Amino acid sequence: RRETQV
Amino acid sequence: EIKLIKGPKGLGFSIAGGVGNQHIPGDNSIYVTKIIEGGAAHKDGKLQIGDKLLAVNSVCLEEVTHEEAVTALKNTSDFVYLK
Repeated sequence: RRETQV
Repeated sequence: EIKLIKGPKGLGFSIAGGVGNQHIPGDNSIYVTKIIEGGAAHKDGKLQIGDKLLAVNSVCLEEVTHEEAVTALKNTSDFVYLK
């Protein structure tokens, strides 16, 4: 499960 | 098309989604899950949580891996064109 800060 | 001047650490928003990590079942799109307070995105308005990202400096993001979308968003100068 991947959620990323951009 | 939302134009943004990237700031110190970034565009100022977070993403989920992408092939191999479907945010919504059967969908590989990249969705904006968070808008950091005071980041460039916030201050500039135009983008909000839930928006589906289409492109970055027209590198289409419709169906790419999560990491490809990350890189696509890290490797774009101080000037950036969104979706």
